[PDB]
Amino acid sequence: ERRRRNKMTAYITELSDMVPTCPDKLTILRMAVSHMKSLLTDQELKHLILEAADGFLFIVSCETGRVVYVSDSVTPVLNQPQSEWFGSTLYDQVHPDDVDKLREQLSTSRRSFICRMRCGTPHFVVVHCTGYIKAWFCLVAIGRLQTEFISRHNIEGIFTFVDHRCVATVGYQPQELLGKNIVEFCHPEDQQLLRDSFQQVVKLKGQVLSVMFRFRSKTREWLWMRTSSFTFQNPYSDEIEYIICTNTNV
Amino acid sequence: SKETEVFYELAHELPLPHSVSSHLDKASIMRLAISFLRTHKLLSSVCDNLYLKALEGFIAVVTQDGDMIFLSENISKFMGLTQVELTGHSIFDFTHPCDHEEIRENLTLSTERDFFMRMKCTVTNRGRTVNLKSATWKVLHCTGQVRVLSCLIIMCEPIQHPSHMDIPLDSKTFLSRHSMDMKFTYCDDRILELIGYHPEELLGRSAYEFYHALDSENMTKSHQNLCTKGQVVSGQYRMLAKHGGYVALETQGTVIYNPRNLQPQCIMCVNYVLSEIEKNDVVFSMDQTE
Ligand SMILES: CS(=O)(=O)c1ccc(Oc2cc(F)cc(C#N)c2)c2c1[C@H](O)C(F)(F)C2
Repeated sequence: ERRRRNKMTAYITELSDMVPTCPDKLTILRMAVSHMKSLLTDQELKHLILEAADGFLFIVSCETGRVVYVSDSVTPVLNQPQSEWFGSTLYDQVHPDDVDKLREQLSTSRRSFICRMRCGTPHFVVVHCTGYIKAWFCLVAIGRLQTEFISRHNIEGIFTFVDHRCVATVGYQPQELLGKNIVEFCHPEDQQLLRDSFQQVVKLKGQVLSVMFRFRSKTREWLWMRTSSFTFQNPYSDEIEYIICTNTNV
Repeated sequence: SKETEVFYELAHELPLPHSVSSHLDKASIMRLAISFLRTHKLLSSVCDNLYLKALEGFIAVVTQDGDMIFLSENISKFMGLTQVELTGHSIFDFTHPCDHEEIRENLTLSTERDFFMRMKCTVTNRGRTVNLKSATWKVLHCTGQVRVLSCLIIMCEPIQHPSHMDIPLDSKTFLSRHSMDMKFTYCDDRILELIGYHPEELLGRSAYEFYHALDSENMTKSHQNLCTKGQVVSGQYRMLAKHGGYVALETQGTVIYNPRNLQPQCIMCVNYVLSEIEKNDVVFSMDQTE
């Protein structure tokens, strides 16, 4: 072929552009030889994992949980001295509720699991761990890193989800709103407005309409309140899953 | 004659086994050499059978125009294609075309990258190996940084197919099966002890019933990703537990196709609970009142 030679040449050119001491074919063929004779690296693969997955390696005895080893990458990953970790126990570095899960993964193959570890200079970060069981037993593993309140209703207007902030916004416990119609909390004079909003967001399916109305707090006082809100539809069936609302104390 | 000498020289002075370095044609010796130099070059800017074997994926670095200038050694264990075969070749020649655009966006221009990409796979479930025309598409979870000429340094993890599990499972994960409208057709039975639901209650309920509202949007995108590509890993999200409160889950999911019919039956979810119940004072939903 014609371009066969042309891409072999583009390779050669590419080579000369990357070999800084660097002529003809035999030569660059051999200058490359000497220039790599000067120079994947072992400890560098480590930096690759660190950069890519934000992972660090560690090896812990299976029987006890003893850290027979931790790579220093632990300090960029977890803000931990290598000393703080090495010679320690893996149960020491995980959330207490992850203790059990952890035990199962260390009984007497591949291993893969997720767990909260401690960082610091009491906070936990989630950690994906992979690796395998080698004899010595031990586990060779890598751990990498990864004003208003909101409500959902059925198309009738029944509260079917509120975040705890309703307590701070309107005085009610979530239980005292859940199961009831948002219109039941609406001032008379405004109820038709609220319902117009609810017929409309459903007809104008997808989009956000917003409406204002008074809302009786737990202490009975009428609270002006703006709710922008929109229907949410099922990605497959396009059935209306529910209406999503953000009820902002005006 | 006199060039064949120096080609075998360069080959056996590539970082390769004498074995594999003998066999290379010259275009491959070019490719591999160049990728090795390029790669070393990026490395300066940044700064083993263990790390390699403890990984559940492979490392790869791809230039901004798509050249795959480095692929970790163990890639073959997951894709069947080898480091020697692919090094120096375009990522776009080995990925699903309907992913090419997304890949392009992720090679380009915050530095953190996370997406899913379908790549050619020529190793078979359990051991065996096929030929490049007989190539299946495999979905990979890719996370890394784009970095400065620009590179993308990613780790690519295959998502284990739930029918084929090489890997064991602990008490803190449970399985669930869904209609394509994300309904509950089947659920594991540890779901009770972990969250308190009995499987009966969940069936014919849309999973959207149990998302913390603050999650639902994220979840739909994951779903859409799952349907475009065939597998997915969710971000983390919290499921409304039964007696109030919630739990941190993270699910990987798989549409399973009817093998005779060739249509897709359902979605298999493998569900990783990451926490106990949190904030069980609080009742977020109607379910948590009864
Ligand atoms: C594959 S996925 O995105 O991660 C996913 C996760 C949980 C999913 O439903 C679940 C499964 C579970 F065990 C707890 C919860 C909650 N809350 C939701 C579904 C999916 C799929 O959409 C689906 F459509 F199969 C439904």
